[PDB]
Amino acid sequence: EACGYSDRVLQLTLGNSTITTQEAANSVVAYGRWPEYLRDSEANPVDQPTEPDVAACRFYTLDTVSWTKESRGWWWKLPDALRDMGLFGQNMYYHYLGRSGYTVHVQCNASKFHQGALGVFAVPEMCLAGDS
Amino acid sequence: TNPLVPSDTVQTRHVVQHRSRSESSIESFFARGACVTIMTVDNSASTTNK
Repeated sequence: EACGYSDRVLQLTLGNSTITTQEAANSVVAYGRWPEYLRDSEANPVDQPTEPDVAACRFYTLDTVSWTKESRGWWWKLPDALRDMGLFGQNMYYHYLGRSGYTVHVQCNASKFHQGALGVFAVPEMCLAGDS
Repeated sequence: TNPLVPSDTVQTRHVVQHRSRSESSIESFFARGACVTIMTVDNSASTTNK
């Protein structure tokens, strides 16, 4: 835009949290579906749901890892990675059932003299193989 | 028997119920063949004691 708007510069705000970026490559919406609450026509448990809204739908930052020449890769599971995150984790362990969508923002800056490329994949049902 | 439903004793949400009782109608409950007997016959020469 002629008023400066760019595909590379974004601001995301959820709850009391904001992320800014000046070097994005647009953003992805998995399978073109934005997150939604469970609709009455698809509902199943009949009790009144708990919807924590801003108390849980906010940006939580995980422990920072380190990328080196010997790094082979990292993985996380959702909701597992967030199980101890503020009131989301609390709401999760107090109830039998829960559903949730996510905004995942992976951060890694360097310099115009560094090089490297991370593939960041979100996999539905990411079953991993065992050691035996 | 007290005709209660969940909204009588807890807070509920609106759910659009799709489930039906089709397979437990009297007809559907019985709509199967069941073994009631096994009859034995043979094809042997009839002889004075058998």
